[PDB]
Amino acid sequence: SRYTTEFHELEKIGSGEFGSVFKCVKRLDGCIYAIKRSKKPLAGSVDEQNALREVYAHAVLGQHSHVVRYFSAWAEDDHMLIQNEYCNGGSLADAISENYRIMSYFKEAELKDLLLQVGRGLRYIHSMSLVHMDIKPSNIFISRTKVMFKIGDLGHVTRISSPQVEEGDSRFLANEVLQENYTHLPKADIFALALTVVCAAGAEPLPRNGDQWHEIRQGRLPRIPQVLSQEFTELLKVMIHPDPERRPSAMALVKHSVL
Ligand SMILES: C=CCn1c(=O)c2cnc(Nc3ccc(N4CCN(C)CC4)cc3)nc2n1-c1cccc(C(C)(C)O)n1
Repeated sequence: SRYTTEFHELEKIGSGEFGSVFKCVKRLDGCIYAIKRSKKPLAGSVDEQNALREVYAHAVLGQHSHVVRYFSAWAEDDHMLIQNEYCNGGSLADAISENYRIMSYFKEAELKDLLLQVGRGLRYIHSMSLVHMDIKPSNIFISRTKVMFKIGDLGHVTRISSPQVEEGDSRFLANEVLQENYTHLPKADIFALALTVVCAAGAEPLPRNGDQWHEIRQGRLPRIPQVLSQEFTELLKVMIHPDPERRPSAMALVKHSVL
């Protein structure tokens, strides 16, 4: 077993239907990695393409400061394994939970930094003719040393020129994707990112469906309890515009003075 021989498990850091994720030391270099171990996907199943595309996405994207770095992927004993960098801050979902626990919140300066950093990650992914298609807090990872946000969980990644859309989290999904219009997919990542930042800013849990879900897709920004500058508010708002073409690209996004 490569997993057993090459790596020492330190802590279970994730669990789900796929399998489990462990914080591990690689014995050879002594460094810490996040290693996901998943069962074999069933024949002709969505979980199949998902796990397959994760590795391809990592392969194309390779090393970038705002994308979770891939180190290797292999299979043995009827499981798939992928070895990625370990982000010691967990995900943005974990960070938001910690804020809830201590009743703290991300200030505007921190929200701008989150938006700019993940924005730079998207700009890179989009420049390689790919889209992420599952941006949300739980897929944004955090490295502290101060803080670096890195786009992770690349299982929904697809090409803009031959789009294969697996329906993502309904809470973050732009209306035109639901309508099976895949002609503006990078703008779907932009929509999702805005709502990710809105979650980080202290908004109530986003709706999965219903009237509140539609209000957002009509371009109405969810309520944010803390005071934010008008220019920052207006940027988040145009990022969720009903017309994808009115949403800024990632390139246009990161070139906002406000950030
Ligand atoms: C290789 C698997 C995907 N993945 C990464 O690429 C990755 C990179 N860094 C980390 N760091 C990480 C994650 C979680 C936590 N904590 C979570 C909450 N606990 C209370 C304490 C530990 C502390 C540090 N975690 C990472 N991954 C990870 C870890 C858990 C769950 C998931 C899924 C696949 C659900 O997205 N992914």
